[PDB]
Amino acid sequence: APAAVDWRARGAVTAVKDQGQCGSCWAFSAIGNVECQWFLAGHPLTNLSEQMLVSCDKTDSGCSGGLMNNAFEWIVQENNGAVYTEDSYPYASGEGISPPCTTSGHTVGATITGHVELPQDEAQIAAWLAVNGPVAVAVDASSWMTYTGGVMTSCVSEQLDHGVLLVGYNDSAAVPYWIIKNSWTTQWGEEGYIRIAKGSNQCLVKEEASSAVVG
Ligand SMILES: O=C(N[C@@H](Cc1ccccc1)C(=O)N[C@@H](CCc1ccccc1)C(=O)CO)OCc1cccnc1
Repeated sequence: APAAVDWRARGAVTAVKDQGQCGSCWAFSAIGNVECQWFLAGHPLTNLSEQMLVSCDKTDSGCSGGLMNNAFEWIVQENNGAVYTEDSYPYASGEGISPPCTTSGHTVGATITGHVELPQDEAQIAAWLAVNGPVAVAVDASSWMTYTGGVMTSCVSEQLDHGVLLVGYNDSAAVPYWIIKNSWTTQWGEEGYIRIAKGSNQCLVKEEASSAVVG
């Protein structure tokens, strides 16, 4: 694999978002992955709808949580592969409730054909990301309320509870690290991003890695 990758500098990553009071991290993780995969398939970088998932994917639980792999399966099985534009289905859950699903009045921004579940191995995840792009992952975020910048050490690694997006890595740094897009505004972390140490399963980062497939 390359020594380092950062998709943020290569036109593939949209702006950092704010999930607000809703437990919708799973939707921000899945949609951020689709946005990146859609661009890397040769389509324009398009802002896509988390609200579509939060309100309409009834195989997940709205502001009470969900699984990125359930979301990817719902898009293909129940929604004809479609992911709506943000502009046409804007985020409406910042107060902490999921409003009722709207089943018309939206425009398709992207489509997916399926998804892949990656091995529980940090080097194998990095190799896949270097070629195919950003990867949805779950982490234990319980220590992330102390993060201020730099490469975090000693992440509490007990129980997966938070969905986020791997956008790069650097194996050549003094301490090798992952680069992760969070959904807690740009005032948090490094303009909304966090770096964690790579190679010791920090925050359980290797355990539930997956990606949509755009054909
Ligand atoms: O809790 C979650 N998912 C987690 C993320 C996750 C993804 C993959 C592996 C492990 C963790 C999730 O969505 N977390 C939510 C919080 C969910 C929550 C809300 C109220 C009280 C307790 C917890 C987030 O916003 C993460 O920041 O899903 C429960 C679920 C499972 C299947 C169907 N519906 C819900």
